[PDB]
Amino acid sequence: PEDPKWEFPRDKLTLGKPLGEGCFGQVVMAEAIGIDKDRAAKPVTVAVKMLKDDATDKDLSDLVSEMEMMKMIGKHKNIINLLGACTQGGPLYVLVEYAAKGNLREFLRARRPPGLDYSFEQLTFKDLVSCAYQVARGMEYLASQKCIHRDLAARNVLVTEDNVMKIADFGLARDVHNLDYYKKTTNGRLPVKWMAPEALFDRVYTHQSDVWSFGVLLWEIFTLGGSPYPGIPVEELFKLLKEGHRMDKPANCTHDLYMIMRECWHAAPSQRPTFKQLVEDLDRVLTVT
Ligand SMILES: COc1cc(CCc2cnc(Nc3ccc(N4CCC(N5CCN(C)CC5)CC4)c(OC)c3)nc2)cc(OC)c1
Repeated sequence: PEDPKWEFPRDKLTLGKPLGEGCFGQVVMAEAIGIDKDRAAKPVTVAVKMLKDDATDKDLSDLVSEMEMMKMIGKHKNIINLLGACTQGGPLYVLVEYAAKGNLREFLRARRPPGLDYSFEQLTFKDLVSCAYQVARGMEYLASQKCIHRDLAARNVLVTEDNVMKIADFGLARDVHNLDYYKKTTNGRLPVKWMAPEALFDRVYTHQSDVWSFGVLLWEIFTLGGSPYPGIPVEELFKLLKEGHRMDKPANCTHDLYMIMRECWHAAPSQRPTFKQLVEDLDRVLTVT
């Protein structure tokens, strides 16, 4: 179906180097001429999501679905924003802002201290708290647009040239304008190590399950992109979650942040803070630093 305000001229777009592939799409760099409606002459670097070479019928509806979620949500400094789409007379391309510094996971990994006898700017504690705050701000806006992410992890935050956090990947994102929750009812491919028990066991999704994931992102930030539950099979995760295991506090983490972290990991969804609260919380910490 047509949507002319979002539609983009195909001949103004030149596809470039791959950025990586996901579940139902692949991403490439591209040049889009006159994407900046204030400098209609000059080519802008954008990202383009399109179907993969082995794409199913469902992949196509999933990608259209993700494009609609973005149009819905609206613009925010801490969310990756929709720029346009070629939807008519050719393969679906979705045009999206390009984050120059990749995803946060690799970002953090790439700037760990090398070691005394090793090598090939530096991050500070305040930098890490800033990242957490920005993400919290974007999730706060996301939640107030009556939408659930369902895939919040360091790999799904992208970092611009200016070190701005941008939430990405509306692959599992769901509109909850109605009931204000989501029930999966079906089996699927799930980011299991980031997911709250109620979501994992009982398949119930809320802003509050997103909060749990955000807790895990916190852990990822302060370990500078550590993997939760490394090489642990799903059955063991289940066991450890049922048993009430929580992750240990990272070295680079203060007590204050570990409390905000554990707070996100209350068994009862209702006992967890909201994104709004989390912003306040991280604002305070950002201040004392
Ligand atoms: C709803 O949210 C979204 C989000 C997007 C992602 C839109 C988007 C996606 N990516 C980027 N930037 C970017 C920049 C760099 C890299 N890399 C650079 C280092 C590389 N490295 C070198 C050696 N080796 C080959 C592997 C490791 C590979 C990764 C990268 O990989 C992730 C990504 N900006 C925007 C699209 C979308 O379409 C609907 C919707």
